[PDB]
Amino acid sequence: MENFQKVEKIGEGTYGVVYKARNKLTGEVVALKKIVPSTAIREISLLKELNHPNIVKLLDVIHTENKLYLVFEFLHQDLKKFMDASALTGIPLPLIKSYLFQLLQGLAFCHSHRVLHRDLKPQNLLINTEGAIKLADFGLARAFGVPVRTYTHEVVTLWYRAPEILLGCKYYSTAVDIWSLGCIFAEMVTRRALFPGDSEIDQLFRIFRTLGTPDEVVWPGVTSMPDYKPSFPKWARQDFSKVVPPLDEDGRSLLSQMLHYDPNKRISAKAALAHPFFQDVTKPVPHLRL
Ligand SMILES: Cc1nc(C)c(-c2ccnc(Nc3cccc(O)c3)n2)s1
Repeated sequence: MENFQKVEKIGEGTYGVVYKARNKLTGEVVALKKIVPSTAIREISLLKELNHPNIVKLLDVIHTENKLYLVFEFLHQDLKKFMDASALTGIPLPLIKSYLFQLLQGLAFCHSHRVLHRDLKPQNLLINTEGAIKLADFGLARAFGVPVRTYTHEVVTLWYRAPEILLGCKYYSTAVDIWSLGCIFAEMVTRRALFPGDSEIDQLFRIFRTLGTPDEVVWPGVTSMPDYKPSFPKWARQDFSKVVPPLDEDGRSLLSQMLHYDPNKRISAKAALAHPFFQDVTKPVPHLRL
């Protein structure tokens, strides 16, 4: 732990704070995360074995006196920052499609190992000059528990939270990531958050206003979920034509299958990789400003 020289503060994770750092020994640059439950130790130590082209590699795990540090391979930018940098022009579809395609490859890999991310968002998706994008903080959710805020009690967003988690489902599945990726895909395309909810119920109602209030017809058992209230307003479903303009039909159809209410109806990452939308997918390089 004294072999790392903090250089900057990358961000404020939900579990801990992240820093760009240099290994005083190897002299390598890395992303250092500070955060104890033994069950956790084993939990994360298993994640260190996750090796995929689209998963931010977890190099080492350091537990020292009521403290836990995670060493990750360093990447130069998070998807949020990049999107902001392209607000005026917007990311070209070829690049969007490529990112989406790689992201799903990773998700497919993690899901085939029963591992879930559970808190996907622009900030934990990292990109390099090579045109590759990667998932960061995978599995950690399970390693611990999801709080409300953080140390600065600042803001961790519900914007990408799947409906099942918002309605109280205790045992959600890998389908919650697809939904999150689903919402992120939309944001890239429109350059705006699909569901920018400022509270749980507001987050739920925005989804409703756009996808329509769910029922037993589209979502069997929905009315029996922990937080379902028969008193929920009933809104109609709006057509994606107005949701993701100007996205082509292939992407819109692919998107609607990522945004299905019934988790068992929501498309899997593996199946999504087979969708027509990726018929002409390529790997363009981004214009990154560092
Ligand atoms: C949140 C995050 N959690 C982890 C583990 C992150 C991580 C991992 C590897 N590399 C980076 N780099 C990075 C670089 C510029 C801006 C940024 O938000 C993140 N961040 S970001």
